[PDB]
Amino acid sequence: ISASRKLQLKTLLLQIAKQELEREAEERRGEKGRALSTRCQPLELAGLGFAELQDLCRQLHARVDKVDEERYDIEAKVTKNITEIADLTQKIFDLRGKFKRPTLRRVRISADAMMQALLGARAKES
Amino acid sequence: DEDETTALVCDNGSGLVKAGFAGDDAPRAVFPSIVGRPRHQGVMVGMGQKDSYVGDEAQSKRGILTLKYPIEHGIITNWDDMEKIWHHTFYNELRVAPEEHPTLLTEAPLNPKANREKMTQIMFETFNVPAMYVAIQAVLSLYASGRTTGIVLDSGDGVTHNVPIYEGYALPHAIMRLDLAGRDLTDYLMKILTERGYSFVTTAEREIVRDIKEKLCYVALDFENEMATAASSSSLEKSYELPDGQVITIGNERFRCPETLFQPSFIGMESAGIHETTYNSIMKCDIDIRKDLYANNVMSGGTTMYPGIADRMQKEITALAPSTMKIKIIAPPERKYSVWIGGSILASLSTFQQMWITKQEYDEAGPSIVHRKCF
Amino acid sequence: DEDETTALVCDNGSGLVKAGFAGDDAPRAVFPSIVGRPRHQGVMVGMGQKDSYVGDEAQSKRGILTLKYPIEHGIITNWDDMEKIWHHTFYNELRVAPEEHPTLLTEAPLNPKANREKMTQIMFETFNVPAMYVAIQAVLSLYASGRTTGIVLDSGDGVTHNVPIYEGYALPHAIMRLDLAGRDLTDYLMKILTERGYSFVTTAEREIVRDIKEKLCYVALDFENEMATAASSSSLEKSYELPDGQVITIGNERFRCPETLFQPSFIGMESAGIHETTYNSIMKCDIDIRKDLYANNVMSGGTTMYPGIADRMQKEITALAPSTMKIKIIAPPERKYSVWIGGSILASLSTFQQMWITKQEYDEAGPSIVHRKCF
Amino acid sequence: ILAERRKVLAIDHLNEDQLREKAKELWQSIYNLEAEKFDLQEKFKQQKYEINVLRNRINDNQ
Amino acid sequence: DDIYKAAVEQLTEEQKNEFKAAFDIFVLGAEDGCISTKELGKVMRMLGQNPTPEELQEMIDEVDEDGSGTVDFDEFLVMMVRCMKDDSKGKSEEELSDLFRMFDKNADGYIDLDELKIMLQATGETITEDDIEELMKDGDKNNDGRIDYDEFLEFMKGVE
Repeated sequence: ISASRKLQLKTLLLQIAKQELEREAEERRGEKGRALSTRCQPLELAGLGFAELQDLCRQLHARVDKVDEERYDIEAKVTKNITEIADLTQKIFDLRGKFKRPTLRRVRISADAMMQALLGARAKES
Repeated sequence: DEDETTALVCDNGSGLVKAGFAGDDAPRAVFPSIVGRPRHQGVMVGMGQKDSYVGDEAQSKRGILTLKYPIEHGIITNWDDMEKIWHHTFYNELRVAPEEHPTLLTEAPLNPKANREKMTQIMFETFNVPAMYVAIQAVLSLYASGRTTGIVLDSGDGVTHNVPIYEGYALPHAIMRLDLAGRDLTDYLMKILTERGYSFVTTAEREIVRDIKEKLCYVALDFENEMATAASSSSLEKSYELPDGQVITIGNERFRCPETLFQPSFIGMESAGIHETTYNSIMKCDIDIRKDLYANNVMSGGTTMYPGIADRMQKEITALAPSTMKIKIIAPPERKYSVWIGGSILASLSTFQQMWITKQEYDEAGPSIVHRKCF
Repeated sequence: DEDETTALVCDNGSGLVKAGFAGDDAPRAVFPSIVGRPRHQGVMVGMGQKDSYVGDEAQSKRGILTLKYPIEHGIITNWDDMEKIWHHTFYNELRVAPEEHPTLLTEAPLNPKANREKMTQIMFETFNVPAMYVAIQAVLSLYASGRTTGIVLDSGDGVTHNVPIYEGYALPHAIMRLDLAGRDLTDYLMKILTERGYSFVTTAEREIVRDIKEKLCYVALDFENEMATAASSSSLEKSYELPDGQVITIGNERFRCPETLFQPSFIGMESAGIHETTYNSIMKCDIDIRKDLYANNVMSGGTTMYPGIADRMQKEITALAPSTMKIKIIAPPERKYSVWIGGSILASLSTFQQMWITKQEYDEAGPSIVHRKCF
Repeated sequence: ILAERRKVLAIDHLNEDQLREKAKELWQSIYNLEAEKFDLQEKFKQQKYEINVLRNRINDNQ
Repeated sequence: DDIYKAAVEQLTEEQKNEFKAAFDIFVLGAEDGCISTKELGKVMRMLGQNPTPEELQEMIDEVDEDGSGTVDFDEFLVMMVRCMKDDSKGKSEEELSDLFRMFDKNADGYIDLDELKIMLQATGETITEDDIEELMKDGDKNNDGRIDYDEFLEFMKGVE
C-alpha cells in the first residue's frame, strides 16, 4: 500500500505489544512492591519491653534465613527453567534455528560509510 | 578499508594462501605461497626491481625468476619467506593486519605440532596479533557446508588429511591421512606431458603445467571407459594455450592426472586411493556412527573442482560400503574456498569468542601455548 | 493437569523404565534405564552437547556414548542417574510434576534395603512428592494377571524373583532369589555370535545383541531336537540387519541364548534353572498350598515373551511335578508391562489409600520409614 | 546453608539502638528476599510461558 | 511497497528531481529500459565491478516478488538506493517474546486471534483485515490459528 500508514502502524504496534507486556508488568510490579513493603512491614516501636525486642531481632533474623531459603528455591527452579530456556531454546533452536545468523555479509559495511567514501559531501540532509 | 576489529582469517598451504577478514564468505584476495628471486644478472640501472618478489608480484615477473614455495606438505620450512608473503597480504593488499585484529589459522589434526608453534610465534611477535586460534580444516569445512557430521577430505596442496567428525566430535582413531595432494597430481601430469614431447622443468614451465591441470583436467565417473575413447579419439583432446602463442594438445592425460586420487600408485604411493581411504574412515567408526558418516562424505579443499568427482567418489564408496545403506556426497560450490570460509564462520561465532588465545596468555606461556589452547 | 490427584507410577528395572499415571492401562512412555556419556573429545564449537544423556536420548546419541545402567540386578547404585531419568520421565513425557501427585515405585522385597530407601528419598527430597509407596513386584504382577494365588516368574533383565503368593499372602521362605536374567542371556549371545565371526564387545554392540535377542530369539519347548536341526541347517537361520547395513544370520544360537534360563551352566551359574527354581518354590510351600501353585504359575516381567516359553516351563514343571495333578501357566499379554500395570491398579485401590507415606511422616522419620510403612 | 541463611544476629551486649538495628536490618533483608521470591515467581511465570512456547517448538520438532 | 511511501513521507520531491540529475549522470546502462542482469554487469563494470554475486543473482531471480523475474530498472535502482541506512528499530526476539506473552496471552506459546486483534487495535494505527489475512498467512507459520513464538518473530522481526 501507499502505507506510511503501515510504518507508523508497526512502530505503534510493537509499541502496543511491549505496552501490553507493560500493563501485564504494571500489575506485576505493583504486586511486587506491595508485597515488598508488607512482607516486611515497617514496624512499630514505642515503649516496648526488652525481651520482646531481642525476640524480634532473632525473629526477623530467622525470617531472613527462611525468606532467603524460599526465594532461593524460586531461584533454583527459575534457574532450572533458565537452563531450560538455554536448552529448549538452544536445542530446539538446533531443531529450529541457527542460520538466523544470515549470510552475514560485511559488504553490509556501514553502507552510508562506504557510500560517503565514494560520494563525498553530497550527503547532508541525510 | 574496515571499520571494526574483526578477526582475520588465513588458509596457508603449499599452493596459495587464501585470505580476508572474518564475517565474509570469501577471501578478499589470494596470495600464492611464493617468493620469487631473479636467476639472472642485471645489466641496466634505474629499473626499479625487487630483491625478492612475493605472491602475485612473484608470478607477474616470473619470466626471469625462480619461484620457491616455503610450505611443504602443510609444514612451513621457510618462515622468513612466509613473513614477507604475510606482510604483503596484510598491509599492501587486504589492508588489514593482525596488529589491529585477532587472527585465525587453518590446520590439519596431525599437522606436526612444531609448525603451529612457529606460526603462533610469528603472528604474536612479528605481526603483534592481540589474539590467536588455530582451527581444524575439517571443522571449518563442516561449518561452511552446513554440517556437524561427515568425513572431510580436505584435499590440500601437499597432503590430504581425511578425518571423520560425528556430532561435532573428532573420531581420531579413524583418520586415514594420505601423502597425496594437488601438487602430486601436477607431478604426474608433467611426467605424462613430457612423454608427449612437452617437458616442464623450469619455473615458468612448472607454473604452466599447474595451470593446465586446473583448467583442462577431470576425473569422470568411469576411468576405463573414458580412456577407451580418449586413447582412441582426437575428439577427446584439448589444446591449451602456452604463454608464447604455442599450444599443447592433451588427450587421456587430461584424466590420468586426476586419476592419481583413485590410483596413488601412479606416483609411486602405496595406497588404494581416496575412496578407499574415505571408506576406512567411515568403516573404522562404530556401527551407530557409520550410518551418519556414509550419509555425509564431505569434499573440501582443492582438486574437488575436477568434473565427475562427486559421482566418482559416491559410486566407489557405495561399491565398498554395505548394501541397503545410503551413501551420500557433499560437494558444494564453496569448494576450495570452504576451509577459508569456515575460518570466517568460526572466528565470528559467538560460541567461539572465548576460544581465542590472548596476547597475555601467549607471553606468559610462550608459543607452545597453541598445543594446549587450540588442539 | 490430570482430572484427579492420581499417583504417578514408575516401574524401574535393570533393563527399561516404564512410566505413566495411575489409573491408565499402559505406561505413557518407556525409557531404557540408561545414562549415556560421550567418550570422545569435541572438535567443533557451538554444538550444544550434554554432559550426560538419559533414556531415549542416551540411546539415540549412542554412537559416541558409553552407556551405563544405574540399576544392578534390581538395585539402584547410582541415584543421581536415576533422578535425571525420572526428571525426564515426569516432565518431558508424562508432563506431570510429582510435587502435585503421590508416586509409586517398585522392587523385589529381596532387594538389600538400599533400593527402597533411596527410591523413597529421591522422590521426597529432589521431586518433593507429597507421598510415596514402594511396591512388591509379585503383588503387582498378580493384580495385572488376574490372580491372588500363584507364582510370579518375572525373569526380566536383572534378577528372577520367583515368589509364591497364597490368598494374597507371601510365602517368603519359598522365595528363591535367582542370579539368572535377561542381561546374562545378552552376554552369552554376544560371545557365541563372536564365535560365528561377528564380534560384539562394545556398548553399541551390546545394544545390538539385546535387539537381536528380543526380535530373533526363542526358547523352544524341545531344544534338543530343535538344535539337532538348527545346528545342521541354514534353513532355520534368521537374518538380522546390523545398523551399518551388514547382515548376521543366527541358527541354533537363536534359541541357545534363551536356553540358558533352563541351562544356567552356559553362563557359569550354579543353578538348576528357572523351571526347577519355580518347582522348588512350589515344593517349599505347605502341602495344601502346593496344588494351587502348581495350577497357577504366572508369567511376568521379561524373557517370558520368548516363543515356546509358556510351554517349556509348563512341561518342565509337569515333568518334575507329581501325577494326577494339572500343572498350568498363565501368560498374559501384560507381560513385561505387568509390574507397571499392577502399579496403576494398586495405587488406585481404596484399600491401599492408607499405605502411602506422606511428606510429613517421611521427614519426621527419614528414609528408614520405608521399612515401617511399605512392607 | 540452612544454618547460615541467617545473617549474624547481634543483640546481646549493646544498648537498645543496636537491638532495633539488628531486628530491622533483618526485616529489610527479609523484605529483600521476599522481593526476590515474588519476582522469581514472576520470572518463572513468564518462564513457563516462553517455555510453553519452547515445548511447543519441541513438539513442532518432536 | 508500503515502506516506499513512508520514507517518501520523510522528505520531499525536488530532492527527487536533483536525484534525476545525478542519474542522467548515471542512467547510462539500461539494456531493456530495465537495469537487468547485463545492465548490472554494464553499469557495474563501468568501474570494473559487480555486487557481491549473492546480491547480484539475488536481484536477478529472487527479490522478484511479483514475477518480474529479473532485475528490473526498478530492481537495480532498489539496490543502489537502499544503500544509505535509515530503518528504525527492526523489532525482534526479546521484544517480540515479551510481546508474544500478551500475543499468546494463552500463556501457551500459541497465540489466538483476538489478543493480536487487541494489539492491532491498540497500536496507534490502521489494521486492515486484509493485512490481518496477511498476518494469519504469515505469523502462524503453522497457520493453525495459533502461533509458536518464532513464527510470530519472523512474522514481526526486523521492522520499525
